[PDB]
Amino acid sequence: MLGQMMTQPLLISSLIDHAARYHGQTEIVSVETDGTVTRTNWGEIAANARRMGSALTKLGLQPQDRIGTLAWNNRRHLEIYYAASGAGFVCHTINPRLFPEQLVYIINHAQDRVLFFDATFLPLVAAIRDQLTEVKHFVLMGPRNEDALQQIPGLEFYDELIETGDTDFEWPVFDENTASSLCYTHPKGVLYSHRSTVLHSFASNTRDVIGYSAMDVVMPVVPMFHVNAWGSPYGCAMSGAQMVLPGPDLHGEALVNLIDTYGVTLAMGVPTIWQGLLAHAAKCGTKLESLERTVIGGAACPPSMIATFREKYGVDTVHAWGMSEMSPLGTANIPLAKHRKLPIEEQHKLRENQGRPPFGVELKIVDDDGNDLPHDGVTQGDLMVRGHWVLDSYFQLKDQELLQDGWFATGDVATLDPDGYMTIRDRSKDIIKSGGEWISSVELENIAVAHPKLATAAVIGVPHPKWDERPLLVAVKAEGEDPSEAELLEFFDGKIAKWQVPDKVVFVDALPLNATGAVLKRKLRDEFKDALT
Amino acid sequence: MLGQMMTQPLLISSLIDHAARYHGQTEIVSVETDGTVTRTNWGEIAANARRMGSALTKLGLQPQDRIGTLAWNNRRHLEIYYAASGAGFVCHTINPRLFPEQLVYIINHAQDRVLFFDATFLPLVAAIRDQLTEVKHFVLMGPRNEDALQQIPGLEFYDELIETGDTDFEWPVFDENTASSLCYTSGTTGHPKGVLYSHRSTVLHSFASNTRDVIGYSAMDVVMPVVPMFHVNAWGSPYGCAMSGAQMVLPGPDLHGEALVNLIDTYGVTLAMGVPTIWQGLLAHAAKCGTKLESLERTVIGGAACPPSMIATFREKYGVDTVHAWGMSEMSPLGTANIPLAKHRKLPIEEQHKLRENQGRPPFGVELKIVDDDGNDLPHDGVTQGDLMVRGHWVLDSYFQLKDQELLQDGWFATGDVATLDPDGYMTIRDRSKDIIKSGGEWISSVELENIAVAHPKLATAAVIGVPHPKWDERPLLVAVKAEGEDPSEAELLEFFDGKIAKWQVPDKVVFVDALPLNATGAVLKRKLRDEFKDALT
Ligand SMILES: Nc1ncnc2c1ncn2[C@@H]1O[C@H](COP(=O)(O)O)[C@@H](O)[C@H]1O
Repeated sequence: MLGQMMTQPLLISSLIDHAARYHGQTEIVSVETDGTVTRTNWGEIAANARRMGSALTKLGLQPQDRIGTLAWNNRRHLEIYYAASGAGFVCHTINPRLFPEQLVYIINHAQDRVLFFDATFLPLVAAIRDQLTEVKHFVLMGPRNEDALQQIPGLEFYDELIETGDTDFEWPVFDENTASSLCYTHPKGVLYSHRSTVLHSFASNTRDVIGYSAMDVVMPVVPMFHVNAWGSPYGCAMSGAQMVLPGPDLHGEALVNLIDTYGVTLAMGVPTIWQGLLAHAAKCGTKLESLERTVIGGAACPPSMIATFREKYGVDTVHAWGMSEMSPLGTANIPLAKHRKLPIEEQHKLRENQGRPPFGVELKIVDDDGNDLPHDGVTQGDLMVRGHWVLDSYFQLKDQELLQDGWFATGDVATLDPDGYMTIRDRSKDIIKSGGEWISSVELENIAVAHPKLATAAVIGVPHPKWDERPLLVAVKAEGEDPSEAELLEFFDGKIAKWQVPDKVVFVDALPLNATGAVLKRKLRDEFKDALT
Repeated sequence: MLGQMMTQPLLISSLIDHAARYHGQTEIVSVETDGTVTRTNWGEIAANARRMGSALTKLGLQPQDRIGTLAWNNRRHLEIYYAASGAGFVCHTINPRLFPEQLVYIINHAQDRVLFFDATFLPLVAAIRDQLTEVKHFVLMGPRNEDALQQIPGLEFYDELIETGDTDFEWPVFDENTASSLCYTSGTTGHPKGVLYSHRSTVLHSFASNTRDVIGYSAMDVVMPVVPMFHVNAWGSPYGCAMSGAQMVLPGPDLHGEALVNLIDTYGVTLAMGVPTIWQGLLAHAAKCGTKLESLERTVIGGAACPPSMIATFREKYGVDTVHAWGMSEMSPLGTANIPLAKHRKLPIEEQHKLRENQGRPPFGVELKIVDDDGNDLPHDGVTQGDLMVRGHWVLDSYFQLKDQELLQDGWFATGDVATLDPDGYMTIRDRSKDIIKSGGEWISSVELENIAVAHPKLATAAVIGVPHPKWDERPLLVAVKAEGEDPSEAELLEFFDGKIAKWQVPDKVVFVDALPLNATGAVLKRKLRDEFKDALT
């Protein structure tokens, strides 16, 4: 027996419709590539999103055709977010800082039919254009420009295209599991749905995760070009938050000036960009008066950075962790009631880890055989996740058997405590599990390659009858040199604990490579099965 | 082309499973009928709920059979919420303040197969038991009691039945649109009707309730729902608090003001929720004893219009923020919540306060509009009033055992409330259309008049109703309860209206009573007051 409630699909277009209906005049600020500042609002963004969705539809594209972007955080990237998905196409955010052959691989693999790009990337797109055989439309996110058209015949222009859209366009309806958007980690594509997008927004919009309010002025410096700017374009629409979109000017002085000029209350960024922001802030003496809180994810937030925001500015720092495969958010560091009964300096220390998971995601750690390990906060194992916005399989790789008993392995080794707080410790593929302590193979490689007589080297875990696993140095002699095993091993002395030094050295002509370039440490392990027995 | 994400149903059992995994030791305080207090936590509630779901499945119940309850807010009621819905049955909370004859109708219409009930209602259940012929199991929410077994032969006992449950029971997996729970709502006209929620609608409502500008239950909070778990599932809080791992104080049978003040001060409540009448006795007792209610941060006040003077007392005297909220049994309940917008910060302080007085604005997932008598759209200009319509992910489509009818108008549900809507989406209740007063050819808000009167320091509370008059059809009558030490005159009460409302709308007469009649959910029984005073002006 079914309930008797109204049932509507969870569609991304409903998010932008709500913001225009109940927060239409709420301000959005957009830093453009030409140095102007657009002052728009949820209502104009919605009408342009509808118009561009009609315009895209009139090009004859098929449902769920991919629409690529190479774009900063600005109003036109935000209109594309909702135009593409709302009209039934797939919004494919591309990282414009990748190498040219990486972009050619990604754009051709996703089969983008349209490529929107900001003017910063004109020369990059013009350079790779010849290799983009499946793109039917290149669209500069600005007005007609005679120089640009010279660089890319026959470029089209956003500000003309959008005028082809009907003013009365209606969003189509479809299954909420319809593919909505795409993001690549050879890089692998994660294909989101409307359902997963909206549930992730819901979760991220709860008070104890991030939680956007109508009273906030939110500045996402995390890029809309990768993992959905942590869901902020969607969460801010559900709540009618004001937004400051920083465009291409991300150096400390510009970001500080945004915060003080528009009164940013909530800022979202990664550690390296914040280091620049805090540097300019210390110099000019600003109090960052409106700032209340900051979300820092994508790389481990440094404890001293948290302390600076707290002690200098009275700003709470939310360390958050995630990945393209989790839409991205998996965990966020927000305290529990009992923590207030601890000494204050221990309360501070509790904020350093990657955080606790919200409803809709589940975490666990497993041993090398895949069996559960205790969540005691000290035992380490391979981190596994599942939930409403965790992927099931990678794009165009459905036949590939990714999940392990319904769980996605993240690649990290981690600890989990009884409350679910997660600490990233290492990467599963990098660990050599020797008896008394685990060894990082990349740390030993970095020592080995610095030797004047080695072209390159690899370090692999190999079996040992007494220690389980021990490191073996697979070295390639540098041109014209004959170093001995003895001296190469002696080069580690004083650079690492002596019990971590590889047990033996083997020489080879070259290392087994991937078309990707990197080493296939798998055949190394097979070929040197009995090196230490 | 579909996405390639994990696709799981949204389940009520996922809420308790998340609380148990990641908030297992977070404490829940439970005031019991036996006169003691239980200190428990989400982990225990969850393990008990698992065992009870197993025990109920072992009885042979079929999927979506109705499980009935007649119970206070306490740990066993919370365990039942998750035990029944998690196991795939319909959790049917029943209001024990209804007449015995109404309970017979409701329980037989819903065909409950199990009736859980608290000890307070043992005589009630025993008096009507022979008319509950489809209930197969009567379960005292307690341990074996011989006296009770005498009153109800074949009575069973919650603390024995739970021991029949398997320790390793796994919740069934099923479509998220499966029916989950059932609440009956009456008034006018005729027999009460059933609202049949789903797991999907419940989880979606929970997400929305947990955003910052609605309620937003936090792991730091100590939540006390005075609203009953049989009144639209205590406004969702048992689901929203599980999602967030909030601490809870569950008040049991004692809901008078002195009991509530003591709960807040003893267990450090930070967020409390109930209808206006519940807060009158709380504020009254608190003023007498001198407490500062130090731990209290916020309240959620809804179910009837919150008096503007109640908001200002919480703000001025305790530094407590009142969130005025509106909703319905048919809306799971939440419709609107009053939290500011960014542009309100720059207004003068007194106009900021005034904007907190209306019923609030809607979160994502629900939509509001007003229509005229012919059913066509009216402007959302904040002045034009009309019939309020709603729709969304947690709005009813049709009533239980009544899916035949064309209830909706153009896909919208008619609330029965008369309201204005402003361009920012703030809703203001004018009246229930069954209560609105028509005098001399123009409508009068009884809600507006009575909450003007409530503000006078010499009245503890008041209500306004329409009564016949030979010239004007209806005229407003003020029914007033004098404050504890006070003796206001009739004339000084009607003068308090001067310049707050048009002169022709001021009540013509004041009658005093020692208490207002209240219905089974703490709101004023204005129909009884209209019958009792039908002649006050003739
Ligand atoms: N904040 C409020 N102000 C005025 N009336 C309210 C408010 N909240 C709920 N109501 C009334 O309560 C009705 C729902 O009643 P019930 O289903 O019994 O809880 C609504 O349709 C309104 O008439």
